[PDB]
Amino acid sequence: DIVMTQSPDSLAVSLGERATINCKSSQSVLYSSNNKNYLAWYQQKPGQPPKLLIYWASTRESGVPDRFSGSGSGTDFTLTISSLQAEDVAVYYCQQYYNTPITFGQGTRLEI
Amino acid sequence: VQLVQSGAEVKKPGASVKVSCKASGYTFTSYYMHWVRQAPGQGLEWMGIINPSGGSTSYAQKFQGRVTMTRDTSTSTVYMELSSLRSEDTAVYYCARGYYDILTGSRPIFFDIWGQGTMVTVS
Amino acid sequence: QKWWHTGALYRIGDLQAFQGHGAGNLAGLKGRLDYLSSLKVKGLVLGPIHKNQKDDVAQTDLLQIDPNFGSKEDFDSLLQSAKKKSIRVILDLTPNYRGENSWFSTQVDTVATKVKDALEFWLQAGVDGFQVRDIENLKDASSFLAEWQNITKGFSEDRLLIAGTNSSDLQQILSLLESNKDLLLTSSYLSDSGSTGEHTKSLVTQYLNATGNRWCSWSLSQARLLTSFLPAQLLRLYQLMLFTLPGTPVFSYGDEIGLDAAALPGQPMEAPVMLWDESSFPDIPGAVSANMTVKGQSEDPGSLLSLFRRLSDQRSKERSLLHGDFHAFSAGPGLFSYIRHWDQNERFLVVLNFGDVGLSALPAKADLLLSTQPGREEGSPLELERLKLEPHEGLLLRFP
Repeated sequence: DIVMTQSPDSLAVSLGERATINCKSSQSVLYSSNNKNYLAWYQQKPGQPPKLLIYWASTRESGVPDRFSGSGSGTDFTLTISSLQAEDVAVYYCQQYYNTPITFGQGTRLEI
Repeated sequence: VQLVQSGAEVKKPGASVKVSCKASGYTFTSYYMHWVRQAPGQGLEWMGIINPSGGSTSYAQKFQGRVTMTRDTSTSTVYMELSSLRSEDTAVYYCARGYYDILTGSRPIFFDIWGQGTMVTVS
Repeated sequence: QKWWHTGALYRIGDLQAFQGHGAGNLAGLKGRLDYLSSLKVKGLVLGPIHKNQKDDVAQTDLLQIDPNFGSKEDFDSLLQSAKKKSIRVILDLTPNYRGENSWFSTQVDTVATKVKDALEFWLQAGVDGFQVRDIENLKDASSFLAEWQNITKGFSEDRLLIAGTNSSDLQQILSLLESNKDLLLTSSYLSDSGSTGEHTKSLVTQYLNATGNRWCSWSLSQARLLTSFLPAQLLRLYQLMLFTLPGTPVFSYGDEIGLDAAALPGQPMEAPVMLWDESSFPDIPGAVSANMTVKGQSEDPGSLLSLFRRLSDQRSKERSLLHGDFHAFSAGPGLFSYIRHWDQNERFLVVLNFGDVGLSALPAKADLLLSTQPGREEGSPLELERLKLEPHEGLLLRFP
């Protein structure tokens, strides 16, 4: 079963700066049939469920601000935030769905 | 369009818990329903999947033998039941709707609609 | 002889699952007839495809095709393409196939009239036969099957009626066949995998003596896949038996590749997606490997698809397997062994080991056609005294 490893475990970044979270998978999640990466990014605030930010490694869900962007392929993926804002303090998870069981990363915390 | 789960529950070791998940605002039998739990201060763990159109399930091996997912199409509700409860089962339990790709008619397993969550505490 | 005596039947209960999302129409099925020819099947069991507003008798029309499956002209085109390729079409007419009760809960006479009129309508349309499932839920099913068989067979001797039951009991099957004696019936009679070779032997012989060795069907279910009842270790063994028992073997789509609905998380057990290649199940790419697909198994002589094609070829061409003369002799605790013969043609010996231990077993020396397991000399004679079977191994041998 695919293991997801995020880096770092915690990240401190001032307001309006570039925030970078990395996610590595023990197995390539690139589907050679449709050339898509089966990876998703979620945002979770305290007391709330996770919220879907990015899927297909780089496609952004409607309603998510433009500053959030996802990149990477194969086994290495990156969630990047152009200019950090106040309402972005949350824990960020990557999730593979190339195969079953569905596995998440351990999570990255993002504070000012 | 939302998913509303049952209230928090407290249970003793060895008991069973049954969490409900009521759907509203969409065609219930068209979207797969998954379950994800989160221990306090810990990460997310996927438990399994039930398809409301037919009731077929698929559970993670970690929960095979203890988890049972059922559905009621009349009430548009999904149930998840966990038996032989231990301390590692204290967590918030979420039901999540599986995404449907309108273009390709496929259901990749990432979750667009989440439930409020249900806190289960075990002694 | 009758066309349904000359090979296996192939049930396609779901058109969209068999072909892919959106391509589930009659016109698209035309493009799969070449593949079904490679399986050497003699008939398709198609549908139901009629308009059926669920649990509503008045708004169910067995004479009109649901537009999601195509038009009547699409159906006519499908019939001619199948006829040009020597494949026959059986239409499933189970009325309330979108509800929980297949025969509704009210108006038994109106429902039966719908079926009876659909028989006459679709016979004029050029179909070769019909299937009706869930017979146990039909009041006076034995009488209705008699009326329907008379109509189907009075139109033409080359037309078939297939009845389906969930029952595994022998008296309940014998009473359904009483007034008919020509109805092809499918049931859960052999559904239990846990039965030993001795018990499977008893099931087959007891059924043939209670029915007077009349022509029957051989299958594990009326609609379900072989993997709904058998583990993988027994799939090849049972395919050898079903293709070598006296009667018509009936399969469901995917049986030829050992399709397992549990292997695809979320898929319905009744209508799982047919795995042609690695793009057939794009939902969970890791769930499907090449050895699970038609494309991958077609390149492997040891694959279940290659064995299915070999057994189907033998079933449709060897005269000893086309006619129902069969005798099974006692030969062990977990063994099922029998001979198949017809007049003076090539005879066939089938030896099946259902157990997990090697078990020991007419001419002295016979030529081995194939085995369900690799590591033997196919085309080199073996002998029937030191015959030794590995666990779950099945043997098919030839001798003149």
